[PDB]
Amino acid sequence: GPGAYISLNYHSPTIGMHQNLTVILPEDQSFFNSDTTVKPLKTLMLLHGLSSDETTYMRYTSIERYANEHKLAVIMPNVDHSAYANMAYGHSYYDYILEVYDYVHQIFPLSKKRDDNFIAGHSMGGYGTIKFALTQGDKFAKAVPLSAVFEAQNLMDLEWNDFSKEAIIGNLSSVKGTEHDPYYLLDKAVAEDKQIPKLLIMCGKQDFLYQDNLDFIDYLSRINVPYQFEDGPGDHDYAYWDQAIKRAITWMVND
Amino acid sequence: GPGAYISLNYHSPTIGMHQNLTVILPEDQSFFNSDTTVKPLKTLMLLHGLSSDETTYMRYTSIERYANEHKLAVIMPNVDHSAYANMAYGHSYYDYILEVYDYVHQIFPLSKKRDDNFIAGHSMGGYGTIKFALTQGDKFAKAVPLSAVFEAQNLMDLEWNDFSKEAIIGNLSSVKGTEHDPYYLLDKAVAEDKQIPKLLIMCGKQDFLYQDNLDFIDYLSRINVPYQFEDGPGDHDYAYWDQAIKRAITWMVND
Ligand SMILES: *[C@H](O)CCCCCC
Ligand SMILES: *[C@H](O)CCCCCC
Repeated sequence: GPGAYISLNYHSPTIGMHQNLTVILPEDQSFFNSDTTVKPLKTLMLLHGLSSDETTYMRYTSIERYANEHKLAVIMPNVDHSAYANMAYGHSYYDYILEVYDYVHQIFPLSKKRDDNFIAGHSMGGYGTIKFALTQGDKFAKAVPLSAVFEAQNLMDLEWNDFSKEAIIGNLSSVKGTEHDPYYLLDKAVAEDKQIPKLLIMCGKQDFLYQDNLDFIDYLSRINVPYQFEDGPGDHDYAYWDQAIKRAITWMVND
Repeated sequence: GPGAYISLNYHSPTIGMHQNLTVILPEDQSFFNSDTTVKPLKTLMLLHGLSSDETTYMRYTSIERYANEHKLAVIMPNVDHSAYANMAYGHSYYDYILEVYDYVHQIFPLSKKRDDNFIAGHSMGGYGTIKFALTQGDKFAKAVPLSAVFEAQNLMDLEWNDFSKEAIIGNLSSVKGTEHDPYYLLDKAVAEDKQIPKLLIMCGKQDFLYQDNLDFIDYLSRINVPYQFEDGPGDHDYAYWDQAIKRAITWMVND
């Protein structure tokens, strides 16, 4: 039924500034009883897309209703225009996510088991999710990119309002074959026999990264990595991602 | 040293509604290392006065600055116009404070030791502080009423904007000898051999309640209860309580 909506602001030693962070914490009966041990909750790291921040998932979906139904803690950080990268000219936003994961597991009643921790996100956050799935596999059991960018050149060459490509990648004019390419990180993951989280890849059929998503899931089957692809009517809007994260949260908590 | 500013909104099972709550959580090095076990922080329960709520101590003082220098967590809840009582016609806001206490000790890295937990507050919060000090002495080692109300008839018969006495005490025609009388709770604490927390009572000398404060500390001395009383130039405003809460926070965490 109920839960806590928590808004944090702390000085980050990683990115060197105060930063906002919002956390959904569903209510457990352990939390109100002083004589019982706390039961740790499953936790979702939820990554916003470009132009969004730590507030927009709460504002534009009804995710806390979905999270309280399945008693899932949700962590929503803010990474600005970074594409979740340790930026060449800017903040160390790849490392910031591992700091956010470490902090809220130390301070909130969250379970540190691999089988209890998930990660998801949309657009840039979906591209962020597939980066951490392929590079931080022992931290997360399942990963759900929604309408992700899988060929990062489409995100880097995107002409978005005040978006700075050179701030992330520096003087490089291609991201193919580097730590920004999910195809390279996928190749390195199968090469080193690294744990890949359980993949649920969601994208609306009328999205523009739909064909971007079709290329990625086909590449996954050619290298024998299991996934689950759910399509259907949808565009690149919070109307899709509201319904998508509702089915996504139900998918991750039941196994 | 830096810290986290945390604002919670959860459905409270005690008062039967969603309620806002603010938390200062100073940063320890423990919080960012997952190979470290978390060292729990000292905790202060900070109670606002009449017409205020959970936001006003941050807005009108610099308490998070003072709390972070002394690594002290600060818990600031909202109790409306209740005078921290289980109201006859209203919410059970006495029990709510025990619920807030139980909730943040379970979900935040706070020390559950008696010598690490203090309680404080101004005006009506000073009335709440001395009510919980004399009836929950096992939960607090130090209690700091600032500019407080000790003669409960002065608060019940107060003509403040929209304040309702009968919502608190109902048809009662005097507070003496009841659970609303802090002098009565002091007698019952002495008689039942209940541990009285260490008291620091502060009131400015131009306050209306200065003579009210002298009557309680005079009575306190007459039944052989130790206290420390600090006075000086001060009035009934957040300018005095900003400077006083800095003095109180330094007093409570040392020795
Ligand atoms: C990503 O957050 C949304 C912008 C669309 C990117 C298409 C490459
Ligand atoms: C206390 O919260 C502020 C009002 C002054 C009360 C004096 C009886």
